[PDB]
Amino acid sequence: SMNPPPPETSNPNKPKRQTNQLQYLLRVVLKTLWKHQFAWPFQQPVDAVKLNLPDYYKIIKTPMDMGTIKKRLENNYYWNAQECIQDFNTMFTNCYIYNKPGDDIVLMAEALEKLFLQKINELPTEE
Ligand SMILES: CCOC(=O)CNC(=O)CN(Cc1ccc2nc(-c3cc(C)c(=O)n(C)c3)n(CC3CCOCC3)c2c1)C(=O)c1ccc(N=[N+]=N)cc1
Repeated sequence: SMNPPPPETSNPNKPKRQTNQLQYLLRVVLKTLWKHQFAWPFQQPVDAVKLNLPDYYKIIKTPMDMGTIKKRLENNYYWNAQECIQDFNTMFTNCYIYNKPGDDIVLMAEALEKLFLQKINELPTEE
């Protein structure tokens, strides 16, 4: 069950630019989900080797996790909020299409996604 290289988390030739939305995504959205009791399965890429999941990276074409998202926000990898929101959505979608609906991991994803969507509802104006 081989692990792919983790997604890129630094862009060596992108200018450093804050926005109200990117500040919000790091300091409100990521920080709130990261400290949640159910965060830990999402804080790093799925280690298919350690968890013995030979089919995980066969089924999941676009791997994503909050560890990667946190590093991307800290490294100012995202040009805008929408790329970051897409990464959260991909992470949740991966969980829902791979794991059985009645799994603990899916209830954990649903709790984090509820919190995510509530915070995105109050996303600052594009400015
Ligand atoms: C000899 C080989 O033995 C092993 O496999 C050892 N590997 C270990 O350490 C495994 N763990 C910890 C661990 C860390 C991160 C994970 N991330 C996931 C996970 C999977 C899948 C498909 C997925 O889609 N996403 C997004 C994440 N899982 C699976 C679980 C499946 C159940 O629900 C919660 C996620 C993780 C597992 C544990 O065993 C462990 C879990 C909870 C504990 N709490 N207590 N008390 C204590 C330990």
